[PDB]
Amino acid sequence: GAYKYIQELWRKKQSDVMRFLLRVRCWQYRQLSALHRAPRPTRPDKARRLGYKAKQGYVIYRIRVRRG
Amino acid sequence: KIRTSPTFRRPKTLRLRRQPKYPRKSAPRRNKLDHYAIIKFPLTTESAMKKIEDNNTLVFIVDVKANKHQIKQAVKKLYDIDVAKVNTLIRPDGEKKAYVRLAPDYDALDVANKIGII
Amino acid sequence: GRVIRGQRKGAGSVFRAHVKHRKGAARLRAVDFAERHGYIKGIVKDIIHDPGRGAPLAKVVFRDPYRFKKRTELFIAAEGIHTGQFVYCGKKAQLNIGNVLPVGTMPEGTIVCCLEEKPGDRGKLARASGNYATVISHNPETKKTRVKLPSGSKKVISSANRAVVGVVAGGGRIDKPILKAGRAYHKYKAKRNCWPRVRGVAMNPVEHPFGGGNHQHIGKPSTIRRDAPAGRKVGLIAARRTGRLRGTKTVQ
Amino acid sequence: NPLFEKRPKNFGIGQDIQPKRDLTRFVKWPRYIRLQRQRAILYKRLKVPPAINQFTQALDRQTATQLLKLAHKYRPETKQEKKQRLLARAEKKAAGKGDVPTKRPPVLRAGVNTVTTLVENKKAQLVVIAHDVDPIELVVFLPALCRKMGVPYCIIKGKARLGHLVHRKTCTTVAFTQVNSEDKGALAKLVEAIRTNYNDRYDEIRRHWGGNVLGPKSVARIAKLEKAKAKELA
RNA sequence: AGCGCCGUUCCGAAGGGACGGGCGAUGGCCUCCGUUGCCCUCGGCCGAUCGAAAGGGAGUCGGGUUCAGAUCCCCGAAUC
RNA sequence: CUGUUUAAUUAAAACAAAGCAUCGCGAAGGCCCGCGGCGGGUGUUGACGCGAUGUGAUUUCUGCCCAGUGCUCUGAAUGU
RNA sequence: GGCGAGCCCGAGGGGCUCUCGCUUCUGGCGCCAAGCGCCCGCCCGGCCGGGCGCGACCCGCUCCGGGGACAGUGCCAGGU
Ligand SMILES: [Mg+2]
Ligand SMILES: [Mg+2]
Ligand SMILES: [Mg+2]
Ligand SMILES: [Mg+2]
Ligand SMILES: [Mg+2]
Ligand SMILES: [Mg+2]
Ligand SMILES: [Mg+2]
Ligand SMILES: [Mg+2]
Ligand SMILES: [Mg+2]
Ligand SMILES: [Mg+2]
Ligand SMILES: [Mg+2]
Ligand SMILES: [Mg+2]
Ligand SMILES: [Mg+2]
Ligand SMILES: [Mg+2]
Ligand SMILES: [Mg+2]
Repeated sequence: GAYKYIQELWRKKQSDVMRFLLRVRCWQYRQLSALHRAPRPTRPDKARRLGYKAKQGYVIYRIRVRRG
Repeated sequence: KIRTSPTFRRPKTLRLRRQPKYPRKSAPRRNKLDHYAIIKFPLTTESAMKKIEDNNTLVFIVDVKANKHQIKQAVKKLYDIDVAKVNTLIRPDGEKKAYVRLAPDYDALDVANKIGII
Repeated sequence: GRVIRGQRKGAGSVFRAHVKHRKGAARLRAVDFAERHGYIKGIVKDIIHDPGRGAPLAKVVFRDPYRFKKRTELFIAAEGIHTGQFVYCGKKAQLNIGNVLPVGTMPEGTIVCCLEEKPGDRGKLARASGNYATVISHNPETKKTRVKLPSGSKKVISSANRAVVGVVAGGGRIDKPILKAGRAYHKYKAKRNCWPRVRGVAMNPVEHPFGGGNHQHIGKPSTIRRDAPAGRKVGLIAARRTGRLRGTKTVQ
Repeated sequence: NPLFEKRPKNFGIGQDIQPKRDLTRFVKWPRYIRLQRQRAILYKRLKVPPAINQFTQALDRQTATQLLKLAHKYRPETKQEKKQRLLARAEKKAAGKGDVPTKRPPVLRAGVNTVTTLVENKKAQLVVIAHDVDPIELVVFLPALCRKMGVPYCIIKGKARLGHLVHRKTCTTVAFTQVNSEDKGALAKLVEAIRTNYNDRYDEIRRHWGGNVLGPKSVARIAKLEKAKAKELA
């Protein structure tokens, strides 16, 4: 289907089309709290290949840590 | 829609009243501090009998959890006599002693003769 | 091996400022439309003495241009103002003693005080008793203004920040000798616990780099560089030249 | 009538207090408002890649409504009538004893995976895409795939509007595969205008770079400077 | 890393209450009022809370009473 | 000078003191606290202020040495 | 918008270019709108009780300013 496309697109995360998205999302997450609830996963294919299923009972949290 | 003030506040939203589908406790507990549990036994000391005839007041050793209103209600329910006032004090041993003054129409001598103490 | 007195100052345990009887922070009024497109008039109720400070604090009541309420502010009372004198605050205010107005409008050589480093800093520079700053230059394009501060330094600042006109009241405050230790104690008791000031050569080497020895001497060059660690900077700190001065220093 | 006089209040600097104004431009919005607002300004300031500029450029209010009226005839079958037809099927099968009494009804296919598996096998007559998706990466690859496969693809405004026909809150893409004989002409009349708008201009869309637009407060000052410079040159 | 810590107004959608008006429902002798649900208008906390038996803090005095109580008990006279 | 000092071997010539000098800092700063944050003290502070030293009522005097050890300043002419 | 000031062309006027609105003798007061133009239900073409707009102009993509691809942050290296 399309998850293979999304995976092969996210693999090359240094191109411009992906770098712009990553920078915008990093800026957006910098303004939020250190720990919060994302209502839907930003990476659906990566969540599926980890064990996330689109049904009730599965929650996604976004959390930042200090680099270093 | 005009914003009269530059301060944004939380909009007053509707709050549902708590409507429990089932009670958390099946039956309400029985009031253990009943009229018979409020007072325990009167005092028969000489200082207590001195207040019987000279003051028209009785002395009762009651629970520490009982206040003046509960003492008055318990006395009225048990002996069917009127109460003027109640003076309570915590004895140095931990109990509570209450001097309950009867109304002028009642006499403490007959109440004492009716309930044990003479 | 022990923390020195100058190093224990930053802990803030007992060296905090005695801010109990302080009346209030000396700050100007907030910049708004009524200040950048005109002026407003206020009435000085009274001047009061702020403990731990030589400059008196004047209470000024203004009328709120948006709400029906009187706003009370505490300004630094410039020398030459009395209770009841109307004080004007704004851009096109008349140039008089007590009135505050942006530095970009006053002419050169104007003696002002209680100004701001940046537009909106609310009166930070030249706040001590008897000090003033001198406007010496102006720039219409790329708005800048050169001012000479009481330290002789010529600093370039913005042309939008404000400054009250006049010298701070209480000048010559240092012409009187303390004349005894009691008055110095009563003075510093309102400021902070920093008066006793025991010399470093009197104590032991444990509490100061200068203490010790059978003779009360220093033994080391008191001139210490800027790269010295904490607890080491004692005596003269990066003294480019020491000894009794000969004329004017003339250092930027 | 005898004494009905006017009280003109002076709302200047220090005559009277200011009345209540809109103040919507200066109100302190919450953090979730301030975050979701300046995101559009950031998207307009930054030089967006040419793979996002495909979106935010969709059909007008006429052709989009026409495509919606066309899709309203091939909507996915709801669960109520689905249960109805499944109950009627087992009855009419025992009644008539027929193999296939109901012809397969032509219906549009929903879902990005289904749309992709259809366009890869060249089974879709048309593709319509939404642009209100939050992760753009789930959609950036589709226009190039449709350009490579030669099928007509069109972008439209409103994933909820795309969604309502499919009876769901959010739907990304919809593929038209089978069309009735009497709607085939109406569909072919619009696939041409879609091809001349998206397919034939794919190179220009891929070479076009959007965004990079400064704010009006920064454009007014450069306009003042260029005016003052032109008045000095000539 | 963490038991947690710094921070107390800072980077917070941090006022759940009321004056009045309107709609709707209910109860008391439905004459008249008391409430409940909703709408409109208005309303800076100087941010929860703790922190003094010598600080601020309304209002009891006289006489008598016991082996041990007194501005507390009794009488009499007041007050918040 | 008044004052303080080693409770339990020292009350002093010791410490402190006003006074006299010198140094750093115009706040994206000076001197410090802190494992951590643009966290805290000075700071409800702004050079008549803050921070760090020496000497030690008043008067008069403050001599000569930058070689060495320290402090500071300069030019990508110039070595490592 | 001229209740205003203009450098100009010009017979009435025009805007190439512009200052911009109305608080400075006085220890007083100043808010929750007057008026105008419309829209409803009630007194036969009336009174009373209400609603909207102008008063108080329009449009917009950062609350307003000051720095800024620096300062600061993480890692590594060399001095002290
Ligand atoms: Mg869910
Ligand atoms: Mg000393
Ligand atoms: Mg010693
Ligand atoms: Mg040492
Ligand atoms: Mg020697
Ligand atoms: Mg308390
Ligand atoms: Mg008595
Ligand atoms: Mg006694
Ligand atoms: Mg001592
Ligand atoms: Mg001794
Ligand atoms: Mg600091
Ligand atoms: Mg001397
Ligand atoms: Mg000498
Ligand atoms: Mg030399
Ligand atoms: Mg800005």
